[PDB]
Amino acid sequence: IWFSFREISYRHAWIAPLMILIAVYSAYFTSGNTTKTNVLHRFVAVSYQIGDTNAYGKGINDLCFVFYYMIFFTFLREFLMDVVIRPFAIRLHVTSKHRIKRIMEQMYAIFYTGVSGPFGIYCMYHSDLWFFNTKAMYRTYPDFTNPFLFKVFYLGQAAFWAQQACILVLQLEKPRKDHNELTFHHIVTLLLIWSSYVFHFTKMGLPIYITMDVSDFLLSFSKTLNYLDSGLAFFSFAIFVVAWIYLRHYINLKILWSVLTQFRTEGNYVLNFATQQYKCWISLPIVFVLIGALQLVNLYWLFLIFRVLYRILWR
Amino acid sequence: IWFSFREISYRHAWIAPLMILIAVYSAYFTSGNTTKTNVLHRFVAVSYQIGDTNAYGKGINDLCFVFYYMIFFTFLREFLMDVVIRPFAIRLHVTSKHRIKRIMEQMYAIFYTGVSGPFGIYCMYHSDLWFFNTKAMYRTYPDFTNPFLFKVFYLGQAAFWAQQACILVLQLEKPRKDHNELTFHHIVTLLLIWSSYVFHFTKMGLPIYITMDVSDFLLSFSKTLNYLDSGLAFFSFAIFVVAWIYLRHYINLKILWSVLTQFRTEGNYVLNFATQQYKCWISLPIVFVLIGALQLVNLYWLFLIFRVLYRILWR
Amino acid sequence: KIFNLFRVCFISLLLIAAVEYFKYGTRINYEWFHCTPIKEPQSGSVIKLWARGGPSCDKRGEYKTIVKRITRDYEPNDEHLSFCIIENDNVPPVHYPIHEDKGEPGYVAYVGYDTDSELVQELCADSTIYHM
Amino acid sequence: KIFNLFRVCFISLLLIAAVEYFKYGTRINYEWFHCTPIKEPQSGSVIKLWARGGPSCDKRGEYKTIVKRITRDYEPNDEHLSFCIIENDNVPPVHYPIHEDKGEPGYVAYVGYDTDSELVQELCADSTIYHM
Ligand SMILES: CCCCCCCCCCCCCCCCCCCCCCCCCC(=O)SCCNC(=O)CCNC(=O)[C@H](O)C(C)(C)COP(=O)(O)OP(=O)(O)OC[C@H]1O[C@@H](n2cnc3c(N)ncnc32)[C@H](O)[C@@H]1OP(=O)(O)O
Ligand SMILES: CCCCCCCCCCCCCCCCCCCCCCCCCC(=O)SCCNC(=O)CCNC(=O)[C@H](O)C(C)(C)COP(=O)(O)OP(=O)(O)OC[C@H]1O[C@@H](n2cnc3c(N)ncnc32)[C@H](O)[C@@H]1OP(=O)(O)O
Repeated sequence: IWFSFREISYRHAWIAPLMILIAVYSAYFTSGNTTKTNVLHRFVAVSYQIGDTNAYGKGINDLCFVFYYMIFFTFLREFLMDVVIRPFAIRLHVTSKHRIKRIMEQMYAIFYTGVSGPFGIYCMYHSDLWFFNTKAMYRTYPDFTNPFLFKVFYLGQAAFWAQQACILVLQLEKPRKDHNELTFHHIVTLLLIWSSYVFHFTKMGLPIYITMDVSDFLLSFSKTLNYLDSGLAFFSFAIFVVAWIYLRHYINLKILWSVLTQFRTEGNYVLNFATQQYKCWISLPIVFVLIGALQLVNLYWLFLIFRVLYRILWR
Repeated sequence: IWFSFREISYRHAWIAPLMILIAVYSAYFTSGNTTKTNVLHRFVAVSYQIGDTNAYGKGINDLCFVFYYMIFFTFLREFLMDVVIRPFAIRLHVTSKHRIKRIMEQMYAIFYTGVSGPFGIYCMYHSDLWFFNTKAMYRTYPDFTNPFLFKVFYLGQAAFWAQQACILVLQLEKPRKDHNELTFHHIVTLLLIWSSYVFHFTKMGLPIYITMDVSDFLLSFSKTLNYLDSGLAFFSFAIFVVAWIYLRHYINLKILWSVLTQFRTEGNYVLNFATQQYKCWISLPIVFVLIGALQLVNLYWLFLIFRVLYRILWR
Repeated sequence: KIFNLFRVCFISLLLIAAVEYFKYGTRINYEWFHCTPIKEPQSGSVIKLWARGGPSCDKRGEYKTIVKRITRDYEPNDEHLSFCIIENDNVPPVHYPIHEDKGEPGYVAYVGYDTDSELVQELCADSTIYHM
Repeated sequence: KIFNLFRVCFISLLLIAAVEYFKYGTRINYEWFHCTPIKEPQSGSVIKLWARGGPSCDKRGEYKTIVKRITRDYEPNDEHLSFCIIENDNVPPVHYPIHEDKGEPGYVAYVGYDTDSELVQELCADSTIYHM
């Protein structure tokens, strides 16, 4: 039965992560107690719940949760992509290899973006930051403990991007036109997640997720719908041009100006290392540099997008 | 005049270090004051003299002195070896290239060993450690400040071995039979000098210098006198067999047993990190390991020497 | 040839400095190598600090470890603590037997807070009480 | 392929931990980032310690920097020092104006030795004197 098994599992590449996570899940759920005193609970749930309220703190359990979700997201990817996406793609009749392997990779981006796009907006609805209200991101800066959902969104996405950064290092094969600006993209997504989560500017990180997800969802939607026959996918290009414009540009130009202007005159602006509040005159350069790098790459994608808009329309 | 100059200076290889050290010496001696307030004094003399007595402490000036003597010993080497030794060698009539370049390198070892051999014995004469008296090496262990001469011998030899270790790394060319046991030799000579100087076991380091110098002097004497016509160089082999035997073996077996037995029951044996005295139950393993490594290599050279004794005599 | 030489020259110097920092570093703060802070919690948030070590735990070491514990286990930006440090005078500065029945401690501290400040004030018979 | 992956996974984790140690490390000992120890030498080996900083130099920070200076600038295995730490009570725990005319200090210490112990005893009007 054995080498039939490696061939079987060579084909499919979701089976090993599925086995790992089903074993962990089963062992956690059949042990009876599901309280915080386990070990599987440190890995299969957000730790740190403060008392019996809904505000969770930070620690190393967070790293354990992030790593176990790397394991879970890999399986997802592979399961999904191969099982549903490959099969729907080859129902479709668009049949080839630059076009199908690349429609397939788009196809999984719209899946996850629909899930993350709305999770994030939903998470900022139940809060004080509604429709990117900057006053709120800092009105209470240290934030040593965010909420449940919000902590989960934050580490669910570190779990998701980390793993993708690790998959593009692992060196799959072919980048081509991009991998350079896209690697800038990956590394900066990961430093902002890590930085912001760990220095307590989490309510800064929440708005930017909303912009990236809601714009990238429509981007990948247009790319898939174009990769297939078009019909209207050009209505998805208008829509993505305006989602992208409003969201990434205006959205973040207003958050970046929020950073100069209201990092200063909001919250507590003394360095005070003992209270662990670093909102001062030193961290303002670092924050501005990070979001400025995001805005640079986004206008670089805006030049690609605007070159394509007059190009395509006028050729 | 210029490329004539690089060819000139290519030939000779002492001219650049000579220029450097003559410039430094001249600048130090012509500035008028030669007190400790200069900068050239930090480099061209032992620093740290405690008050106006004769007991000097330790610091970074010591590193500056060691580096400037690297520069001085290089010039010496080259000057000597080329200027006197090469010329006396080619007076000699022994004329070839394994034999002459190797007589030349011996020839400089006997020069310096005669100088260091006696400096070291002289330095232990004016002390409390006469004829390797172990009671004394520890009777007062911390030693944060040794004497003038003794500090100079200590750093004159770090200056000399360091540079030779650096010349054998610099990769001159041909090792062959040795460089392996000889590299063990160099690295351990340097860790003992550095260690012992810096952890205050300097009166431990002084006896071992005496053994190494007085034995190696006779060794290189026999090797030179054999490389030439012999006549009697076999009287220099008896003598070196007995210098080596008494000195390296008995000498250090008694110092190593001094280490188990009298590191414990002499001086202060409490760890006391605040007083900087590390003579405890933890440092005893380290000291024993270091001198045990020296003794291992020395019996390894003793097997080479004893193989040669029955070999040569019986072939 | 030369690269090798410079690379070895920089690891040797790194390690020269790493060991110089062991000496300095363990010397300036030795109160942790020799003194072990023993705390005896009283009724409430009041705990009684002292130290237990070898002859290398002199009164300076006990004072430093008590101060470190007081200022590191209590956060005064929550609420404010109030402590007193009580010296034992019938003791030379170096007094711990190296063995295992140590004896009395050089410095005994009663740290506290402010919700039960009265208890600390009462345990600190007449010594000055320090507020942070 | 895979080596690259594991090597990047270990620098990222090294830097995750390096920054966690910046936070922890600068938090437990902040008395050096915000408080600058100003010492005013009296007649002899007696010097008067205090601290000067922003609003982040609370009474705890002043006490820690005074203690650090007292136990790090004087070696009691030469001879023994004897110091008193004097609190200023007409002061809230957070009192330094962020600007530049600071005001009175929270904690003022007179450290000394033993050859001029009388001077320290006289400058420490009624506060307890601590021997190390
Ligand atoms: C002192 C104290 C110290 C204290 C210190 C304090 C330190 C303090 C530290 C504090 C830190 C503070 C914390 C803050 C940080 C927060 C965390 C951040 C989290 C980040 C998460 C990020 C979000 C998640 C990431 C994601 O989500 S993934 C990354 C996102 N990146 C993208 O998404 C890529 C964008 N890329 C593009 O935009 C494309 O580059 C693109 C080309 C434009 C595409 O355009 P395209 O979309 O290509 O559209 P087309 O489909 O092409 O459609 C149209 C088609 O019409 C076709 N045509 C039709 N007729 C014609 C015709 N007659 N002639 C010629 N062509 C024709 C034509 O063919 C064309 O197409 P064609 O053939 O020309 O290509
Ligand atoms: C918790 C608290 C923490 C606290 C922690 C506390 C930490 C605490 C740390 C505290 C640390 C504590 C501090 C302590 C450390 C102190 C510092 C150390 C400083 C070290 C400085 C070292 C000293 C300086 C170094 C120097 O000075 S340099 C290094 C020394 N190394 C050597 O010197 C190499 C030895 N090597 C050999 O011994 C050769 O290997 C050798 C082959 C035997 C040669 O023997 P050979 O001499 O070869 O003699 P032949 O000339 O050969 O003569 C005889 C010739 O008779 C010839 N023959 C005559 N008739 C015959 C015949 N009828 N048949 C056949 N052959 C015949 C024949 O040919 C033969 O020769 P043949 O042809 O066979 O070769």
